[PDB]
Amino acid sequence: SSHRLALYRNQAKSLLTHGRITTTVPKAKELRGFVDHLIHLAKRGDLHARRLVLRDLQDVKLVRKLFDEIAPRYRDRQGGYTRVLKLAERRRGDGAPLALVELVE
Repeated sequence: SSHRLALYRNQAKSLLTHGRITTTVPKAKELRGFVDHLIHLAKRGDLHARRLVLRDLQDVKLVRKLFDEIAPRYRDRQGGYTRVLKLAERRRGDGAPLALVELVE
């Protein structure tokens, strides 16, 4: 719950900064949904959207980036802003299969 959102926020930060992230397949799916959700509000780009995005992402510089940088770039697409690609690689320990998450473009 609060543990998940903390993760999402951490993952989304790195994703918007470097452009890609790698995690487990499940965590990758959950993340893609969270980010698509944030970009949607950024595209709606209003007083209330900016409020909800910040409450979700506890980082101003990023919320700022989303609205005036990432959002404009996806004004043509209407969803599926994030791409998830399953790897042939599995993490060490449990062997859970990995997946690479990145912004479509």
